Amino acid sequence: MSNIKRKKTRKLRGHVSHGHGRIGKHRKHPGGRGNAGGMHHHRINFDKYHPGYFGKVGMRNFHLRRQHKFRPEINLDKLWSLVGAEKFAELEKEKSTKAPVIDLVKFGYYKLLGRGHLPARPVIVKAKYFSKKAEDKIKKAGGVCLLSA
Amino acid sequence: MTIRPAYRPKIVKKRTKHFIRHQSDRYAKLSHKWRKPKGIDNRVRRRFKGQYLMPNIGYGSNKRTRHMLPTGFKKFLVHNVRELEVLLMQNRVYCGEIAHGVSSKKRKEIVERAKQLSVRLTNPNGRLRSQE
Amino acid sequence: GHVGRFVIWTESAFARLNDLFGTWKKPSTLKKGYNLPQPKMANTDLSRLLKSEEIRKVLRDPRKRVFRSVRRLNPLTNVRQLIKLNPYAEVLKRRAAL
Amino acid sequence: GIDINHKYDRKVRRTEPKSQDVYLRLLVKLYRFLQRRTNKKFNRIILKRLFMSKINRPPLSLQRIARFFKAANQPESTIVVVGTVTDDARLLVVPKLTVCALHVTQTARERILKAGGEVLTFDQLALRSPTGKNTLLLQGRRTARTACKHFGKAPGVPHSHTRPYVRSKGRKFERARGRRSSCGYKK
RNA sequence: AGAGUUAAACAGUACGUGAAACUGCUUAGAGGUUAAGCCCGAUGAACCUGAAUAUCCGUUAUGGAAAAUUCAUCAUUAAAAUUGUAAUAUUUAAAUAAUAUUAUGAGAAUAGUGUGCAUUUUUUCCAUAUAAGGACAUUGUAAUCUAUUAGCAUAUACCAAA
RNA sequence: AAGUGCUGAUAGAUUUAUAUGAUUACAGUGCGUUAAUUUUUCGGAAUUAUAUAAUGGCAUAAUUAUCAUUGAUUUUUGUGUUUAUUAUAUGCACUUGUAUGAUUAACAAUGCGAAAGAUUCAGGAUACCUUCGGGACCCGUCUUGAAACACGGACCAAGGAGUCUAACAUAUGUGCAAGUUAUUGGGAUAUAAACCUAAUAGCGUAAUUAACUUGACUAAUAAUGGGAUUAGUUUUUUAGCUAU
RNA sequence: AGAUCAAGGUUAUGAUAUAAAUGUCCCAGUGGGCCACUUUUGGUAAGCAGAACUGGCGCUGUGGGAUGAACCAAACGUAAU
RNA sequence: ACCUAUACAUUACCGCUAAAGUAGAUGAUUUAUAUUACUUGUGAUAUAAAUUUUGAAACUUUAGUGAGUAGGAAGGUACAAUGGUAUGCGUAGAAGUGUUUGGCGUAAGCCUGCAUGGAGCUGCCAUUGGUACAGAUCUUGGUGGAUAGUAGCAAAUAAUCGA
Repeated sequence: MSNIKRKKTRKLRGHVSHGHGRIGKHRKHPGGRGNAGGMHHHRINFDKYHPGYFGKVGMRNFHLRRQHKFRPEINLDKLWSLVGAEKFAELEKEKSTKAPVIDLVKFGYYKLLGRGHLPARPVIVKAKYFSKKAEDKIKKAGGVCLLSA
Repeated sequence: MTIRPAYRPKIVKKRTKHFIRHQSDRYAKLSHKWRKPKGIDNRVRRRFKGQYLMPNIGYGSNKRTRHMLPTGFKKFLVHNVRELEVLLMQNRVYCGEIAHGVSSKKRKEIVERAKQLSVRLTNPNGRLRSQE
Repeated sequence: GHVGRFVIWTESAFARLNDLFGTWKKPSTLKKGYNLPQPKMANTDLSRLLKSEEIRKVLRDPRKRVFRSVRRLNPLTNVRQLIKLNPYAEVLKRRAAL
Repeated sequence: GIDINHKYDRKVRRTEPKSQDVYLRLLVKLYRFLQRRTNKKFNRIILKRLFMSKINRPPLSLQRIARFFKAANQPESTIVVVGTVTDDARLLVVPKLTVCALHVTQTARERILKAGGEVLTFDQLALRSPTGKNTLLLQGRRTARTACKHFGKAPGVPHSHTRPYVRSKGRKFERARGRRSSCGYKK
């Protein structure tokens, strides 16, 4: 299924030692099978290129379950693409019968972080969580970061 | 009767002789068609004196007169009649050889049709056969 | 891999292609979210692009000779190059030979 | 006799597009002619950038189309981008601008047109600005991408910060000996 | 070995093709040195491949025939396109553009008729005149350029050496 | 050092310059003031002023700068002076003329592509045989070094060795782009294909801690914010260049 | 030690530029070397042993030294002169 | 004096490397001539004839330049299959095989005539593979020299006559 003329064997055939050397022939396994031995005769290769192999840092959690750390993330950077931008122009006349209502857990997200630099309208954000800067940089604009259940 | 083409040049040649592949005199297994030797202690690869000569691009013939036949023409394999209608106005650089596959039945027409368009066929008198 | 088989549309076949691959204006209904691919070059006629009078009011240099003309002569046996190259040296020829 | 010309007298570059695209291999045919007969350096850097891969023609979001344009003083300078203009949702209100591009994502064609300005292929650029008067020829970062984050790595120097080829992010994955001063050493 | 059979026995039971290795026979030339082979330059023998027509100091001067013509100074007539205008409908409110229909105009275009329509026209073959009826190739020749090699030598200027 | 005045030979000569761009600028020949001078008388022949800055020569002024300085060498020149020297003041035609487009072409001889039929001249180490000269050790391999008194190979035909996979990484191609990816399934259904498609799911979009915590620029705005070195587009006025 | 102004002549040895600068693939091979000038240690010496410099051989044909891996000339597209 | 290299030099040719040029052809350009604006003079217009595509992946111009194992990269080339194509070839002779048939290529290779043969085969564009042999004391079959008739067919007493 792979175009063989561009493979080297179509081309190296036939000069004699097939690209692998007269002195230092292509033998079976001249260094070790696999990660042998990254602690004796491959150690330079294993630190560089992978510092941190060969130890134990520690706290064992027998049977981690991947729900107790779920918490999907969203910054204030989006937050307003979740309502339409075509529903951003109308509150940008200016006219504030709004903040809107954003229910970030109905979308998929829990943690509202604060990267952001979001506009001067208020928002009403029902998410399950907070950043310190998500609470500030919303309530400065008027609205409120609110707890989803 | 066909005039040779396009006011002919003088076709001159670095080697006429063809290159004949080391040790092919010695063995019946080795064909005389050239291989480059790859092997280390070889005096032909190493280009010793009075051994023989390898190919290279330096013997390459003139770019005007490259693939030109003895007649100043260049070949064009014709396989049926309406390939000759390609040579209606290339009859002044090219020439046709009727293929080996083309039979004695049709060749009589290809020869007669190519006599009208004045092309110089390089093998008439093929499948003549002044017979059935 | 070779585009363009000779094809025959019936009538109600032909009238559905504005739904399958939708249109240039709107997407398609029968292929959810599909949007017809845009070419890298919309006008794609080079001989009218190069024709053109919007471009030939910019163009500079149609270098119309070839300027090969090459052979180095010898200004020590070919006298006619001496008087081309060092024109004063024609005088010294007609002075001492006189 | 002479010693020398060694190498590389063979200079190093690419001289036709490797895309066999019949639309790209026609804009090249055009822009050969717009830089050998109008010797602009604007038009070299379109023939040179019609050649490169898709690394070396990196995407450039709709906000940098706009974030650069609003560096002002040219309110009718079309934005020339030899590549893709994608869409930034983090920009909300988009200014009316005129865009030249090889590919435009439709969520960005739906927005620029709505504003509404233009979207130009590169043959409508040259039929409008052949010499490139009043244009803004931009390119997104060539080392934006994350393949480039791993080049090149001695742990032992105080400046590497260059991202191993792990399979997975966690403890008990290259986080112990040679990274921490307790286990082994700090790199 | 004759004969016979088949399209064929060069398909006769190694039964399609029938390669190489190796070889009996015929024909050819040759033989005391690198053992033989072989490279390169030539060679004898043998076979072979390729070869040319409109000019000097011109595709010029000039007379003969034939046929014939939308050609003329030709003229009408019939088209079908082309090109360039105009108009409608398709168009992304408009224009542009692009298509398709409609219409104008020019010159061209065939086909048919047509001063004389073969009057000196018109397409095709023949006459003589300057170099020669070549035009090419293989050669001796000639002068020219490039690189070079040998040769004779008109004349200044220089230092002491009288 | 000057061409001084040549005489001999050698080898070589790209070019389909429109098989998508000067054969023209040069000079050289042949028609249209003058007048005496000279020479041969058949040509030629010579002659001035005709306009130079004049460059060289002379005289002189002048100054820059110097080997050594009595001087010499200059330098910027300038004037006068005459002795010379050189260039410019040849259009219109017309040549088979010379040059220049990698400067080879004019003259002859030899010979007829010749209707089928068929010679002449050149060439053919094609793949051999004959005759000489020159060169010329047996390949593959390992090796510092092989013709090796190193290993394999008597010869011939068939077979005969860098692959599938898995997972990464880079480069290039292609599709879409903060996304993307039917393919486990389902549906339509023409048949192990193609098409269509719901809920996810991977990977990306946010990270860092051993962990619990925590979670990305003063701000409704900002590409390492800021700084350098910046290709490029806009821009400044200036003489200025082609057209105006 | 810096951030912005003001002044600055003719850019501050010579000769060079077969293009240089920079990433990635740290991709292939290699990680047995031998020879030589001058320097040099061990050995009595060695065509032995071990180092420093430059150049070679390895990988390299051709001319010369009758002969030769390294010597002396010279580095190699096919040909004429 | 003179002889002598694959060095030096000038030329032809091949490649490489580096530059440079060409694409309004309902256009450009000649040669004449009719008219002409006329600027004396040179242009513009009409006529008659003429030249003027290139897989622009092309064509044209110019200069330098060429060692190579291990090794890497490009471009070709042989083999066989698949998807399209060549209104392909074929008992009027396919493949194969032979061959002092004739050429082409720098080469790998390829075309062609004749000979034999007796039913299938190819060029091109894709994409692919059980994809190229001189070696491996390689595998399997065949054959040479030796020697095609050499070593040898000699222990166990022995046969001979005539039919």
